[PDB]
Amino acid sequence: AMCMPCFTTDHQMARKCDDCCGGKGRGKCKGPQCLCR
Repeated sequence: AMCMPCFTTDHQMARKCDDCCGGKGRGKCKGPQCLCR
């Protein structure tokens, strides 16, 4: 499912999740999974 992991230890996890998912607002960190909308 996940584009990539979300690690809380990575303070830029939301930026990285958006990058994975194509840009601003496109990725959500849901616990340990980055999910694209």
